[PDB]
Amino acid sequence: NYGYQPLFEDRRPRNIGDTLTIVLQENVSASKSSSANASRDGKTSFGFDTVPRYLQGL
Amino acid sequence: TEFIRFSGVVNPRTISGSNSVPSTQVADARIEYVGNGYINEAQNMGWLQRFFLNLSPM
Ligand SMILES: CCCCCCCCCCCCCCCC(=O)O[C@H](CCCCCCCCCCC)CC(=O)N[C@H]1[C@@H](OP(=O)(O)O)O[C@H](CO[C@@H]2O[C@H](CO)[C@@H](OP(=O)(O)O)[C@H](OC(=O)C[C@@H](CCCCCCCCCCC)OC(=O)CCCCCCCCCCCCC)[C@H]2NC(=O)C[C@@H](CCCCCCCCCCC)OC(=O)CCCCCCCCCCC)[C@@H](O)[C@@H]1OC(=O)C[C@H](O)CCCCCCCCCCC
Repeated sequence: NYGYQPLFEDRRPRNIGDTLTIVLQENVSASKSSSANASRDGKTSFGFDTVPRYLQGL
Repeated sequence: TEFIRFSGVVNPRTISGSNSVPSTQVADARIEYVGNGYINEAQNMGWLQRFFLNLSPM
């Protein structure tokens, strides 16, 4: 090979045949949450158990 | 018998000191570690079990 080569550079790959080292160190994490609620409660009462003579009509 | 074979492309600049280079720095890493004899034969699935694994539902 007659190609020029720098002395002080970091010897990065530059041509087709050059080799490079890859450190994967891949780490991905995704999360998703959702919630919903709805509560309705009702309860009504009414009773005499004793009615006046004048109110017995109703 | 055990055969350990290695193949790859090494950049003649990652070789450090005593003519040693980590396998992680070798491109086209082909590493084989195979064995022979009944010891190796005992680690083969077997024809019927292999067929069931590849074809049997579930
Ligand atoms: C937002 C506001 C808007 C305004 C709303 C207006 C009011 C909106 C309307 C509210 C009133 C509900 C109407 C109920 C009667 C009705 O029409 O709808 C019924 C179906 C229900 C539909 C209602 C959906 C509304 C939908 C909701 C709408 C809401 C908006 C059909 C029906 O009719 N079913 C019917 C049937 O059943 P059956 O199907 O099986 O056959 O027959 C059986 C057997 O009949 C009984 O027999 C008895 C003997 O056996 C006999 O006694 P006896 O003496 O003879 O012995 C006895 O006679 C008697 O009461 C004898 C005598 C009693 C006098 C005692 C003193 C009480 C004073 C009491 C004074 C009241 C004080 C407020 O009378 C009356 O003078 C009644 C008083 C009149 C007051 C007038 C108000 C002046 C304003 C005074 C104002 C005061 C100012 C401070 C006989 N009673 C009857 O006939 C029935 C009827 C005879 C009508 C002739 C009298 C002149 C009416 C003249 C005009 C009336 C017109 C309305 O009386 C009533 O209650 C009428 C009540 C009217 C109140 C309105 C208030 C307006 C405010 C004004 C506001 C604007 C009944 O049981 C059954 O009725 C019952 O069960 C009813 C039960 O009792 C009583 C439960 C009440 C609980 C509250 C409701 C709770 C319900 C809540 C859930 C929905």
